[PDB]
Amino acid sequence: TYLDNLSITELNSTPEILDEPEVKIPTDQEIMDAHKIYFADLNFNPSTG
Amino acid sequence: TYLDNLSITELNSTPEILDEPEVKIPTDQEIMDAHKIYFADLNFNPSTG
Repeated sequence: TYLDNLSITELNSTPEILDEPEVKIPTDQEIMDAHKIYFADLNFNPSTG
Repeated sequence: TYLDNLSITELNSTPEILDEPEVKIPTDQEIMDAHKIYFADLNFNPSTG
């Protein structure tokens, strides 16, 4: 076999993906339980313990 | 049916003047833990526990 006429041409614009608004927000749900310090607020009632 | 002597009297002298109504007083030395019911008097301080 032999062939003679060859061509490469451009036709369309392919859709290329731009969806990145800094996609990460570092939650890291282990340290949500890292508070461990708390303060109580009471009110005394007389004639009671 | 013949009884030649019989009577009633008044007996108003009442002998409420009596003996000693006081038995020998106890000391209760064995279990004077008979009062384990108690109440505590306390106060409360604000801004702390």
